[PDB]
Amino acid sequence: MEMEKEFEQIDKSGSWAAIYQDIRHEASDFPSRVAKLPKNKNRNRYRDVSPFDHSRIKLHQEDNDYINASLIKMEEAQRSYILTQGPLPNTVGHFWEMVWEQKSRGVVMLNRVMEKGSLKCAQYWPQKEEKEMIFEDTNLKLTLISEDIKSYYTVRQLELENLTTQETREILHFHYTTWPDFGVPESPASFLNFLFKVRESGSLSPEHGPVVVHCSAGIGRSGTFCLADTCLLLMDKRKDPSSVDIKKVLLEMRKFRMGLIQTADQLRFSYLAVIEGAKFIMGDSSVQDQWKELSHED
Ligand SMILES: O=C(O)C(=O)Nc1sc2c(c1C(=O)O)CCNC2
Repeated sequence: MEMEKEFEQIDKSGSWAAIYQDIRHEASDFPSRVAKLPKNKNRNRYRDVSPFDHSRIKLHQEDNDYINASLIKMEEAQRSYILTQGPLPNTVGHFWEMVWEQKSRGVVMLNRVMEKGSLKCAQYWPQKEEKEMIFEDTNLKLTLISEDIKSYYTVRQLELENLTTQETREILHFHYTTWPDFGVPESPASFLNFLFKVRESGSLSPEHGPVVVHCSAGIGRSGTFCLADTCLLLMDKRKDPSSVDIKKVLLEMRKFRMGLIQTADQLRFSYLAVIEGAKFIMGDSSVQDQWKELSHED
């Protein structure tokens, strides 16, 4: 495997920071004019994280269509993702409006609400079955139907109802609860077990709208998740691990949203996760059971 030789060269020479700096230097810069309009200042969580105009998601709303969210369209892989920031208290209605309008089936949350003593995301889903949430600004009702709590992640089944039309949809919420901000998962096994649970749910299927992926900013942990999933899909289509250039894929994804992957360690972890996941792609389905056991999910 050529990425496995690349990994060893970089690791033994301690070069991860230099490689990551090269990526930052080569990454695309496109206008983000809409994000910076004064009327949108309170729709952005971080001043330095903005969607590009060309790939931003537009709300179907005539007053103000802005949400801090980007469509990542991986044409070669035939998979799309919506990456967004953790919603703010005033944007939780916009968040669910986007989910509705884009026909998403799953939401992947890679952060906790409180991290490092600060609030990184609003509580945007209900905590109890009998206490539904109503978003008066966007006319949606959200109900918790069930939750399956594991040791390091939680899966929730939510019902989203459009109060204008009375039509309902089931949304799956996949919540990774042990991935630190600016950090990496505990092991490739834990990460891959979680990714494959998302895959197996059908949420990434082309018959649904794009999956919504977020962390606090929608770039660091979110980018790591999407990079690994896309690389494994590209390897699967070709059945050729040596045709996937992880750095080129990341640069392609950065055409659609700035800043994807925020540390050299997250880049290094992306390699490890793709190298380990390749074992399943190339025909050893038993590794998936090993990942579940090493993840201590139960
Ligand atoms: O949640 C992530 O993984 C992520 O990218 N977080 C990010 S990226 C980013 C910040 C944060 C943050 O959480 O403080 C602070 C502003 N600079 C960029």
